[PDB]
Amino acid sequence: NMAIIKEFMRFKVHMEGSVNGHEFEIEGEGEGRPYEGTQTAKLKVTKGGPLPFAWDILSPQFSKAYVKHPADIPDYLKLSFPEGFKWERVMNFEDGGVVTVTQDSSLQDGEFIYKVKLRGTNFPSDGPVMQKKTMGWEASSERMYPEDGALKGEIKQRLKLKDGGHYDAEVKTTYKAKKPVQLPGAYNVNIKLDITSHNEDYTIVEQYERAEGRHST
Repeated sequence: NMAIIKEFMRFKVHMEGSVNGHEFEIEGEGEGRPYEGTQTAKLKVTKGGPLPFAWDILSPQFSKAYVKHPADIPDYLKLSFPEGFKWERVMNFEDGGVVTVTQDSSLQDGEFIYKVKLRGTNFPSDGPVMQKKTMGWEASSERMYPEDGALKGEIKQRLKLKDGGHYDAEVKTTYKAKKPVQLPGAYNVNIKLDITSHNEDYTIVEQYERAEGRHST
């Protein structure tokens, strides 16, 4: 609760990843306002840089403790701490690309620690991911609902393309507290993720994310 999740909180993130067999590691630190639903992340590619694919397929893997929730929606993921939560995500891209992500979130020495494993497969070589033709995510609405003692989220996520139009991903995430905590009912999280800066080859990236829970009913 509010004792251990403070109004300003830092995080450290490590990602081990493969996309179409290209292995990489990313280390990052972030900060934000967990009750205000805002955070920034500073990522560095530490291995396998420069990435031969669009940064944008990684950007949504770098923090669900920082969602602003109405007082009457139980904040399942904040309540999970200090033990924290795991999440497993599947992203089905419209051209057959697949991203599966597993993530451990915990709290150590007053900081969130994120460990991400990512596998991207079956991106066509002439597709917008491997040709780096993407231009950031549209604002998303994640449909949250409880199921089988976890919180599920579903998103129709849209990547803007440099030449116009959109590249669609269907996303399902299971978020599971490491201890039993109160699950909410159905509700929506409005998410906007921006790349605020990057160097020419995306080995250094800053992101900013606003996420706000809203009532469905």
